[PDB]
Amino acid sequence: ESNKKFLPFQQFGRDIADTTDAVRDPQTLEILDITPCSFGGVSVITPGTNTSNQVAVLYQDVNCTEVNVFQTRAGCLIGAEHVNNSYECDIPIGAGICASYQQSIIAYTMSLGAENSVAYSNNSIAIPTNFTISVTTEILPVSMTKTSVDCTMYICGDSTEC
Amino acid sequence: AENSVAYSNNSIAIPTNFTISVTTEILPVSMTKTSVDCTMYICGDSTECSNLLLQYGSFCTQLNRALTGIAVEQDKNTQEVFAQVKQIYKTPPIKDFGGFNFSQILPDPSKPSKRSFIEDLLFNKVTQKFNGLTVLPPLLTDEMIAQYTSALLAGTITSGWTFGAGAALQIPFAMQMAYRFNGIGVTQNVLYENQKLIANQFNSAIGKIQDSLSSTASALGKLQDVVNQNAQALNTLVKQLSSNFGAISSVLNDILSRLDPPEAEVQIDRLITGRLQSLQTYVTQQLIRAAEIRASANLAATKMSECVLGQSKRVDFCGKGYHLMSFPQSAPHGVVFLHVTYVPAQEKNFTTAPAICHDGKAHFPREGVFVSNGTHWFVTQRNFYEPQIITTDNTFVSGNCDVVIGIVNNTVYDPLQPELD
Amino acid sequence: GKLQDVVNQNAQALNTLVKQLSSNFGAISSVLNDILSRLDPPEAEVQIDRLITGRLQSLQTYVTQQLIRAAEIRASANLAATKMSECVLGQSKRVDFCGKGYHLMSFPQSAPHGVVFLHVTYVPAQEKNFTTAPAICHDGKAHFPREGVFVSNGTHWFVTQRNFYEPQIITTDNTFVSGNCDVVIGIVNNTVYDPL
Ligand SMILES: *[C@@H]1O[C@H](CO)[C@@H](O[C@@H]2O[C@H](CO)[C@@H](O)[C@H](O)[C@H]2NC(C)=O)[C@H](O)[C@H]1NC(C)=O
Ligand SMILES: *[C@@H]1O[C@H](CO)[C@@H](O[C@@H]2O[C@H](CO)[C@@H](O)[C@H](O)[C@H]2NC(C)=O)[C@H](O)[C@H]1NC(C)=O
Ligand SMILES: *[C@@H]1O[C@H](CO)[C@@H](O[C@@H]2O[C@H](CO)[C@@H](O)[C@H](O)[C@H]2NC(C)=O)[C@H](O)[C@H]1NC(C)=O
Ligand SMILES: *[C@@H]1O[C@H](CO)[C@@H](O)[C@H](O)[C@H]1NC(C)=O
Ligand SMILES: *[C@@H]1O[C@H](CO)[C@@H](O)[C@H](O)[C@H]1NC(C)=O
Ligand SMILES: *[C@@H]1O[C@H](CO)[C@@H](O)[C@H](O)[C@H]1NC(C)=O
Ligand SMILES: *[C@@H]1O[C@H](CO)[C@@H](O)[C@H](O)[C@H]1NC(C)=O
Ligand SMILES: *[C@@H]1O[C@H](CO)[C@@H](O)[C@H](O)[C@H]1NC(C)=O
Ligand SMILES: *[C@@H]1O[C@H](CO)[C@@H](O)[C@H](O)[C@H]1NC(C)=O
Repeated sequence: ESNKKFLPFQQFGRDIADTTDAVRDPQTLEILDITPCSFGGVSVITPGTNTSNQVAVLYQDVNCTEVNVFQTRAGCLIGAEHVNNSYECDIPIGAGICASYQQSIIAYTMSLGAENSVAYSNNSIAIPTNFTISVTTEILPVSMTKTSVDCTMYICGDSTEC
Repeated sequence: AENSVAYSNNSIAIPTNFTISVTTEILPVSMTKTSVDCTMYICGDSTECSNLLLQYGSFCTQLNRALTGIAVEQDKNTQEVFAQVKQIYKTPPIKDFGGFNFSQILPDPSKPSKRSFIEDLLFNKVTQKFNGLTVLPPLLTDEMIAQYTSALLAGTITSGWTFGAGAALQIPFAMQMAYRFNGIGVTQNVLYENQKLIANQFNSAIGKIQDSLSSTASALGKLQDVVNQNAQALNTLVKQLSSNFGAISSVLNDILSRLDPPEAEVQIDRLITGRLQSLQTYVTQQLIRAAEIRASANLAATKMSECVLGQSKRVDFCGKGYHLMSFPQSAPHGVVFLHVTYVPAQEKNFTTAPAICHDGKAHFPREGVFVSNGTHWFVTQRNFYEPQIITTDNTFVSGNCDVVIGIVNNTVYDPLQPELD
Repeated sequence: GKLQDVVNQNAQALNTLVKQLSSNFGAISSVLNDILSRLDPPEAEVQIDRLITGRLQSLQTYVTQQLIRAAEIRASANLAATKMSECVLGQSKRVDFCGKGYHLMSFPQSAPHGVVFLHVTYVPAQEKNFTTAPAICHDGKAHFPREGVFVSNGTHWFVTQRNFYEPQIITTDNTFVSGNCDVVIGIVNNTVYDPL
């Protein structure tokens, strides 16, 4: 049933790109609404075949009443149990939720790191007494492969009349 | 405005005061993550139209892989900028920083989504799945992005910037600014003898920030353009679903209902060819636009690791002036920096000389300028007027008084001689 | 992963290009040789042009991504050209530009279609709690440190550098006098040694 108020001289209704939202019943003269049954992508979360042959299917942005069940901001999970403790992210589900395999598949709001707060007073300082020299790597790409495709041969391919 | 510097040899201008300034800088970090399934535009839930689409190779597979590539990337743009601290520091519960306020930048003990008093304005001065359209949610919610910025703030205002080297080292904020005077060539004694004035000047600068943001028509225009281009490049894409492209009608369901298969395959193929070309064009433009923000999220990561996690000698990058420190503030789809700098003011001119001829030997300053008010010569640091009597302790002797041009004959006070007598 | 990924995309966008040669594009066959002879030229030219437009439009695509992906390499090939100059051929004070720590030096080493930097840094460790003071009032005059901190173990006051604990007795050659101990908030009384 359409709550939006209409006028009697004409029947169909639409907003953008020829998408008819409402329609007028011919016989009963009743105004209805049109919204399609929800679609959406499906994402499969796996911890790797070597570890185990288990998956946690996620349905992207569905109410989960029209498809361990769990409802997230990104969608709905099937196969992951919510856990109170927060771990570092392993598989990013989305909207601040991550999953991992460790009693099969868990789903937690990831923690941002080891929380700490050292003391601070207006007349105390901390000075290091020693040092550790460390070597860290860093990788940067510089070039690609220099392919060169001639346009004539690819399109035609040995055909004079082409 | 027209200027003409009163240039003349042996004449210099040295400032006698300073004015703390806080200037905001706004950078976009990421844009909206939209994923479009190529099959639902061209066909639109039609089995008899899908078969015609697979005749076009694997175009619909690239247009799904390309958009997914520039959607995972947006979760790396946010990671590079904010996620730069191993731990999550916290401010002490008793705030006594020697005069500096910081109550407009620190998290609010108030209504949830604990943003700063400034971040509330930034999240209010800027303010869908219908047909194949999607909007994936960002991995980092604004409730956790506001905690990276809090963690960075809760450590930069309390322990210097020893984060860029490893372990956090506590140090009172009253003696942080003394360090960063030495960076810009100003003796630390200027801070301590002017601490009360400096704290009030710094506090007033922050107070005018939210006034300069809320009252002004649009300071966040850099962040608004990104939204105004994504939402506009999508309307033009959606509105292209109502164009005939040379077919009998622009809606696919009304073609299959009044045409047999052998002659409907030619009317559909005009929509398929047109709509496919009407989707490759926008995907290409998103790839170019994503690279523009990618280069902007790499500059915002550099500013976080140089202006915020240290002091930068680079000119006119961490603010217009001599950089002191920066404070990062979150944004709907970006980040805002508050550069703190010194601008010299209230300058007075004097007469100089490159050397001082005493005892037949040239004298040069160690760190300072030989300056004379008209009768007596003094030595002052180049960024602040503080005259001192010329002494062998702040000058060094190297050369003879017959090579350099411009010497003035003057006596260099020796401190050992009168103590000896 | 950075170097290996670049190889895959080049070999993925090129394999996809090759597979585009076996698509009808709305024509009667995906093989051009079997359309030239099986059909008359008057009606072959309208079916061949379907393949020509399909293949040409499928060739303009991968050129664009190759053009776009090239800019992603030159952007990353200017960081290497900058890190090689500023960090290998010198010492950089830019924080976190060439490692996590205080930069000392780096060594460049080649890699297939890339470069690898071994950033040698200086990470402080084993900190120690201390009690400090901004200045010291001796004979009514303030004494700020020339370079270092006025640290105190609890009873005695020393001067040490800011990045390594190395305590030294406070003398007139370690501190410089300016003003009197009446404006500094937090000055601590102590005696300054005179080496003369
Ligand atoms: C400073 O740093 C090292 C830690 O890296 C301290 O421990 C020494 O480490 C080296 C190599 O492992 C050993 O050869 C020493 O025997 C260790 N010294 C110990 C355990 O006392 C080192 O003590 C620290 N201080 C000095 C002066 O080196
Ligand atoms: C600047 O140095 C000389 C020393 O006498 C003076 O020259 C004037 O400089 C100002 C700009 O600073 C110019 O606008 C004037 O045209 C200059 N000539 C004058 C006033 O006759 C001046 O006294 C010094 N400026 C100050 C504030 O002391
Ligand atoms: C700091 O802790 C103790 C307490 O002062 C120091 O022990 C004395 O330090 C002074 C000079 O540092 C010596 O002259 C004394 O002989 C020490 N003993 C007494 C009873 O005063 C200790 O040396 C200090 N630590 C450091 C590294 O200097
Ligand atoms: C249309 O036909 C049905 C069946 O009798 C009945 O509701 C009525 O005759 C008509 N409906 C109207 C006038 O609303
Ligand atoms: C799912 O449906 C229920 C009831 O209609 C509602 O409470 C909940 O907010 C919905 N979740 C969504 C729209 O994500
Ligand atoms: C998990 O957290 C909720 C509240 O945050 C609490 O009610 C519940 O008891 C907790 N369960 C476990 C196993 O910790
Ligand atoms: C320094 O003192 C504070 C006060 O509790 C403490 O938190 C900190 O651990 C101390 N540092 C060391 C190395 O013990
Ligand atoms: C800091 O700024 C706020 C805002 O006006 C003010 O209320 C407060 O008195 C100032 N000082 C402290 C210690 O909070
Ligand atoms: C530091 O704080 C204490 C009380 O919190 C105060 O008495 C003192 O004046 C401040 N300054 C110094 C150098 O102790």
